[PDB]
Amino acid sequence: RKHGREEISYPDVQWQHESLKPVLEPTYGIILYQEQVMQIAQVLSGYTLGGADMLRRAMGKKKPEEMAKQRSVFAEGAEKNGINAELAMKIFDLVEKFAGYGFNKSHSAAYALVSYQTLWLKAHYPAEFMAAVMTADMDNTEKVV
Amino acid sequence: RQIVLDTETTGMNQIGAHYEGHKIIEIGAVEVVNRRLTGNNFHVYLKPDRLVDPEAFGVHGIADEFLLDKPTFAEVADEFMDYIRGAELVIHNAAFDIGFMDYEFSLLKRDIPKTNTFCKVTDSLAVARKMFPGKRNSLDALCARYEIDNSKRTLHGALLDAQILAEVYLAMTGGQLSLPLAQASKLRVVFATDEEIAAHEARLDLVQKKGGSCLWRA
Amino acid sequence: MSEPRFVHLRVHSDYSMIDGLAKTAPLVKKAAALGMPALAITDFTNLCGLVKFYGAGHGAGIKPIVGADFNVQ
Amino acid sequence: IHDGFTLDDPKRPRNYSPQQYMRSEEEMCELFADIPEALANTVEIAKRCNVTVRLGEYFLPQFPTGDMSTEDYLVKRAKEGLEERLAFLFPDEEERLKRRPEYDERLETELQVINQMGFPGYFLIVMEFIQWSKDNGVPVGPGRGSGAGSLVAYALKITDLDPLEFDLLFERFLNPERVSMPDFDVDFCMEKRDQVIEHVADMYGRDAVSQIITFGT
Repeated sequence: RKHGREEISYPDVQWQHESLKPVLEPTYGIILYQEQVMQIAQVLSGYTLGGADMLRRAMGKKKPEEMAKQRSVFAEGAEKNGINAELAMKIFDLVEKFAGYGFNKSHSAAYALVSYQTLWLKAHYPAEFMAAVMTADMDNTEKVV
Repeated sequence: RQIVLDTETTGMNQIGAHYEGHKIIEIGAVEVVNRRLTGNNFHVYLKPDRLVDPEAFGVHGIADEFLLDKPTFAEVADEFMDYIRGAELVIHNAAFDIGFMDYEFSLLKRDIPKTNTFCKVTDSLAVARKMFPGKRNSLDALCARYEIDNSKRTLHGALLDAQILAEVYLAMTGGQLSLPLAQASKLRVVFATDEEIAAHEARLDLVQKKGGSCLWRA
Repeated sequence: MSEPRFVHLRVHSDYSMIDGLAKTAPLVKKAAALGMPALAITDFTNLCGLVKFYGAGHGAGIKPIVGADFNVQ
Repeated sequence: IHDGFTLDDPKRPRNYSPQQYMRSEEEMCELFADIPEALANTVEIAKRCNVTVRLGEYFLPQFPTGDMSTEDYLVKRAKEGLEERLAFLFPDEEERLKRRPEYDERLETELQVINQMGFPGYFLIVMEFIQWSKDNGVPVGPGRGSGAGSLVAYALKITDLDPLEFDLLFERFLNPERVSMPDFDVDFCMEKRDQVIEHVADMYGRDAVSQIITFGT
């Protein structure tokens, strides 16, 4: 979807809505993150940020009772934003499917920043960065190699 | 009366039943009475019913074609049974030899029970392991330990090991013995005070209110 | 009266490390299977299982009893 | 295994017996049916022993704030920390004005939850600690928990990531609509522990500071 090989939808061909565009913009309509789950509850269905975090938590636990209630809040929240009910619920099913793998963006980002730093240094002055890398794992002969 | 054996075979299975699909080639045992060799050695070679394994061949050398005309376990079943029945069976890695023995016994279909039911099988390795923990307790290891050569001796196979093991066995189980030698009545009962009982009540209240049970108050 | 004539007052969990074997929850569940209302653990020079003892005591309505064993000179 | 010996080693101490199992009440009652006092004294001692340790609930600490609230010290350092970051990110003052409202709204929304949950002293300690170790040569570990979703953490130089740039959410990290602890689980490079132990002892007291054991299992 990034390279134009398939139509981009927000998130699905049928089950998409343009109000999800600001939320799903960075990922080309793909549900990747825990934080996107929370932004969808905020934007689509009028959740507070804290109530949105409570939905993501409830999706981790996967309990029978628990969803039943939020499933209702998510319905009338979308209704309150004028958004179609069947669409709202069919997207909720997809959110919940992909929530299983859904990763913590802030945890990924803190570490990814460090990757980018190692990347930039090596590109601009690997003439030292490399030296540093060697020095760090001097102890390991395999890594040194 | 004490019976010494060591059986080298047509190789072994590394996994599972070391005896399954395999057969005995030579039986070489010495009989030991009052810690001495009478010289009544029972040394026989039997029918392979199969090929000698490359492993066994390298151990002390032996050709399959030599054990072809030689009789099967069925021809010396009674002969060997009476020779060892109701005596002391000292073996190295007893699980190996006994496993083969009982295997062959069942193959005869002669109602002959397992040798371990009428003879006391005792492992020398267990004893050696107790005496020398974490040390190599193989035959050749103990051999070198007590400065016995089993490598430059013409006997290759059972009779070799039997003889050597006998000497080693006796040495370890001789070695030098040792001399060595190796309710009513009145009594106070501090009973908890009323203040301690108040603390107890309060503490049980905590258990019960937080946990939903207290067996002391049940 | 209720049940108690006796409770065990010197017992080690695996947290003693010099000795003991059973983990803390399983020790508590055995005491209860024996119909005992409380439980002393006197681990060797530590309170490592105490936090877990109190969490398990609360959960089961069992009163935890405070103890530990040491060496003197 | 503890002593380093094998079972059948003669040198091994043999102070223990097969009777040292979880005997029942009745089994002990019969073992000592000649000394009933001995059983009964267990019951008695056990009832005299009553220790309250409350668990799972916190105790807070502080920072020299003068005669000021710790709350108010935080409000001050956060507004002014925000000012540093804003001049670094948008060194054009026209842009800083147009881009600013989002940050101020984020800032006070967070500030409300931090102060109403009773956090401010804790975050102050940590931010100062993080700053001092940057000034000096103390490597800080990559980890931030979900702390990258706090723009206040970023403003205060607690973190290194702009959460507003990357749509990072504070409520994963501290949720006001749920008692959410201060799990914030901040790390630093273990090589430079001695330097940090030192600073935080000067700060709070060597006796108020300790390492935490892990385990060999």
